[PDB]
Amino acid sequence: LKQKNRPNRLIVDEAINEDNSVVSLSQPKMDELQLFRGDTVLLKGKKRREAVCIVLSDDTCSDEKIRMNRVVRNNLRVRLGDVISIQPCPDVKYGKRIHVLPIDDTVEGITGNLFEVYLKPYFLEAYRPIRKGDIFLVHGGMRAVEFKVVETDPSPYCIVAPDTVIHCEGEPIKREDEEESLNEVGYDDIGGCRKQLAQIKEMVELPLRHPALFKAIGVKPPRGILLYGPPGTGKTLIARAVANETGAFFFLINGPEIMSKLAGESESNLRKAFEEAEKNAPAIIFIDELDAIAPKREKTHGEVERRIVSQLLTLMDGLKQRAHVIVMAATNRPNSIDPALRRFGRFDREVDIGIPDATGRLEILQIHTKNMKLADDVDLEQVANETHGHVGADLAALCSEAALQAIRKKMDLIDLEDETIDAEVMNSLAVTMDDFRWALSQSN
Amino acid sequence: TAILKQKNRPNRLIVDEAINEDNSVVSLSQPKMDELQLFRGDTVLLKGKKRREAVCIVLSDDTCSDEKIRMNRVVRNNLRVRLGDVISIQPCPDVKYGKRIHVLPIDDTVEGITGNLFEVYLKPYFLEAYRPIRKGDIFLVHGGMRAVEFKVVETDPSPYCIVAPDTVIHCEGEPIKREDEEESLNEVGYDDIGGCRKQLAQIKEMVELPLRHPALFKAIGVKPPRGILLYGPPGTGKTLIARAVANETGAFFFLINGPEIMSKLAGESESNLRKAFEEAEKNAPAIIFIDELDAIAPKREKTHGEVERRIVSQLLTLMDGLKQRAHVIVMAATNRPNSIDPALRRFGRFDREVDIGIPDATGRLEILQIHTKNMKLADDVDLEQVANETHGHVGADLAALCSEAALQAIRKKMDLIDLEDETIDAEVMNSLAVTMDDFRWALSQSNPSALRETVV
Ligand SMILES: Nc1ncnc2c1ncn2[C@@H]1O[C@H](COP(=O)(O)OP(=O)(O)OP(O)(O)=S)[C@@H](O)[C@H]1O
Ligand SMILES: Nc1ncnc2c1ncn2[C@@H]1O[C@H](COP(=O)(O)OP(=O)(O)OP(O)(O)=S)[C@@H](O)[C@H]1O
Ligand SMILES: [Mg+2]
Ligand SMILES: [Mg+2]
Repeated sequence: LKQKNRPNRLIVDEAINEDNSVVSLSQPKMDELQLFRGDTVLLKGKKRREAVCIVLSDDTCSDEKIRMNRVVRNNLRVRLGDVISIQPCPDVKYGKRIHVLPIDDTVEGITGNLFEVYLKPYFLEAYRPIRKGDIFLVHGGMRAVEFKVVETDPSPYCIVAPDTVIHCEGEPIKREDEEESLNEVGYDDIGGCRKQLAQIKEMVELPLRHPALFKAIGVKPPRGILLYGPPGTGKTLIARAVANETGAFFFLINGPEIMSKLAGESESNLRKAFEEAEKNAPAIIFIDELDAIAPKREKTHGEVERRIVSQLLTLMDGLKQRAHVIVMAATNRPNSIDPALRRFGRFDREVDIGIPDATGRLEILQIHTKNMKLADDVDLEQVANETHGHVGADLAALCSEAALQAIRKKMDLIDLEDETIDAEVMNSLAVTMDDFRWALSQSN
Repeated sequence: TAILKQKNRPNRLIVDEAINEDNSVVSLSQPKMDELQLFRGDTVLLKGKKRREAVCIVLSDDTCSDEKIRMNRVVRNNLRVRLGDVISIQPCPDVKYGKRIHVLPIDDTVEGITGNLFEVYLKPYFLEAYRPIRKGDIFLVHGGMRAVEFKVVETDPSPYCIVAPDTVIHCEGEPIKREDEEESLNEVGYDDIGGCRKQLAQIKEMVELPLRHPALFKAIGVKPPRGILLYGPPGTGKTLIARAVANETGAFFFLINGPEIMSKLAGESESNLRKAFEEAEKNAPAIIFIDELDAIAPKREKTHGEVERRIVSQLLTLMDGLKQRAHVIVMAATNRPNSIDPALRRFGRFDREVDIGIPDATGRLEILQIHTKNMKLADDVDLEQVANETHGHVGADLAALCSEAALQAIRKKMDLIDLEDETIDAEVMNSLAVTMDDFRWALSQSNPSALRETVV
């Protein structure tokens, strides 16, 4: 399952100084996709991100490419070189009302009126298409303020007409809250697991997306997929990626969380989870750390704990064949799970999330340093070759330790008591190959 | 002995085709109608598989053989029978004019523009026709340039009536899901169990026969055993048999799931058990099936909980509480028979056993035919050769093998399928078939290959 060439799949190309509402295509491409000048289009990027734009022709734009500015790439969670999908969006209505909020670090200090100084001049007679979850930057006077679209009516996208009511009242959105959102886990955040991600897409995503395919040939797909492997191999990471990437409804069940609940409450929450997924099908239930709620019925010295395992088995069996629900699970102790849960029609398929090789280790090292300030002498392939037996969690800690050693090297220019860290200390900070070699030497 | 085989009776006929025939009409030969005292236009009751019924009008037919009954696809579909199957026919004189009927469309036949369902479809279909209909009937109607499938949801009188001019036809409500009816159509019957001919006979003689004909046992002066335990290794079709019995039996059927009872609160587990036996008693003749008995009734030694011992005591009291006039038979299943409390296996409790074991080559072929009947097979697929290469496999292993062959066939087309597409390419869909190569691949992928060693 690799990405297929389709006429509406295009490579993200730059458009410096371009308006936030505009994407550019070549004329022959627009002709092919039956797209006309001014048409409203729907763009799809990574981690289920969407953007609504106006399409314009461009003779400097290659057929296979789409030009878009930084703000739009940021909304689609894509980089230059990435592939997006484009489709016509004819059903977009004039907005009745929209609610936007400023990002807190762009509104620090003197303000004036956000609507009058920023939003009114930005939207004025422009008829901008916008989507809930859009981030956009506006210049007003001598200042820049970043806004988030929090709600639209109609939802989740509309055109901001002259009659659209623009709301900007409320407590500003925290930069840190949106940073966590921007850097939510995607499939690109999982390294050294290419074959496993393919197994998961074919056993989980494919039957939920295309149940016609399986009915056609006359096969019922397996409904229980167990990910197994040693600690820190990225089982929970994969759960998070699936959560953020899937077209289906996703309900996470945390083993320890259910087991922390009162007697009766543990079983109740389990029932509530399966009910919610059924109602919202197609759906994925992920039961993380399955061994916590479902150990061998021998290794249980409590009535409630045996009761909980019975509850899960009944819920698995209770998933009638028309429910369009797939249950995923993860464990670092697969031999410790009750054998009854691994029977036909339950968790009958398995995915080994194991120890990565040298190439996989390099993938993980690239992922965890992508937002890290690296010096030019840093050779990550050489780091990859020196970390045999390491899993993804060991490699994350190694990168962290190199970084902390880099900070430790400047504690003779840093005073803890200071209100502010010295600017040159801040701007010069980089992790060296020496910091990595030190981290490699410090060890498990 | 598998001696309970289907007997030749005058009203038992072989299902034969009637292309272009009306949904309300069945055809018999004249001598057959004479024999059964059936006249032209008489209303008849047809009985098929899985307790399915159909009410039709009978007409004579000189092209129809004496031993056969002609019926169209819609009627066969309602009786859950194929060409070649046997059905029973009987006069149905007590059928009254309906006061009201409620029908609902199937959702994939009503996608898009509609008009008026009653006016365009149902009124012209029923108009002056005096059609007999039964609750649970599925029928197709042509109206304008379109076809819409309907389900009879309720009749008054229930469960069948004649749709007269004065019968009120209701078609309001949310359309019935095709998937939901597909689940119903393919509910488990005895034909869905392969490699268990002798065991199905044991079950019919120990369960069905005493519930159906308690006079037979009273006459000879014998009390039939009331506790039947099915045992055998994982995936041999014990739960499958429970489902088949549930759908085939003339008795009331109450399922008790072991794990389900054990998932309940203290006190609630025992309460549900009492409720199950009470419900079956009230609705006798009845079958109680306790699936996975070992879950609720392990050896009173292997219990480190007061409630779990309490639950076993509860079951024993309920078994003993079944007085000899209750006309209730308790079936159970387990893959751990040695792990059940010995007290439950005493006289007058679970004192009879049925070994649901490992099938032989011929049994395996039966299972392979059942699980591929709704599967698109290429012509090179030799299921007998598959049967001969799956020694040590049980029914569950054969189901997984068939699934894996099909999934491999889909996997072979992932270079023509994009995950992100809204629709799968039509020619990819229409050409999809499972090959003998897909099966050979599946046979090589294995706890098949690792399983042929085991049972020699
Ligand atoms: N394949 C991977 N690619 C990139 N980072 C990884 C990978 N595996 C682990 N990591 C990093 O290590 C962290 C911890 O990994 P988790 O996914 O929580 O481990 P896990 O496999 O769920 O371990 P258990 O069994 O819960 S102790 C992740 O948040 C990642 O930052
Ligand atoms: N004798 C059989 N004939 C046809 N299909 C079978 C047979 N046995 C098993 N199967 C298939 O395998 C599936 C699982 O069988 P079950 O009846 O659930 O197994 P079981 O004997 O109840 O296993 P345990 O003991 O609960 S683990 C069924 O739904 C069928 O699809
Ligand atoms: Mg984890
Ligand atoms: Mg079973």
